Amino acid sequence: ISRAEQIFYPGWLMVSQLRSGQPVEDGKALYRRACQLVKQAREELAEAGFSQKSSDIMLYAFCALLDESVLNREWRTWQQDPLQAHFFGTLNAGEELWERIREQLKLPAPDVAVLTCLCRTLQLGFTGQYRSQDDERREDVIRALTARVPAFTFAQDAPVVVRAPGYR
Repeated sequence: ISRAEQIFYPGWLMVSQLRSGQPVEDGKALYRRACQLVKQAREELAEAGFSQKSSDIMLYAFCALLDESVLNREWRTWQQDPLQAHFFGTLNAGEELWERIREQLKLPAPDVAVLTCLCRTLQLGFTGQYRSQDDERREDVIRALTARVPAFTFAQDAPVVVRAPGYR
């Protein structure tokens, strides 16, 4: 849905700016704005008629997206207690969000709005820590998720000349 994208757009733009190495001063001031944005999104999703189930997955992916873009930045408030710990009680969102994307793909008709947010989460730079004790890889999960949403697709950059370790 678009009403869902409307709710996350300010936050999505904020993560996109943080990802582009924008000056951030202050750190604790950013965590507070982050918190208010998550709370604003929660109240708005509920007002828009979205179920707790769908609101919680959308907000989880966003918390995991925002936490990752702050921690992989060149504070210690998030390092100490991130949004995934503050709002969800986990420090393993990098791993369990991938687990959460896969169980959404196992559903015959998952909420299009949820799938949109999960695509937006990956588009803005979410990597996490993917694990799967089986034949499934990220590349395959991305393609499968991409295939079920018309608004999104996948694109690969051409290979680049890289130095070769096993040298010198």
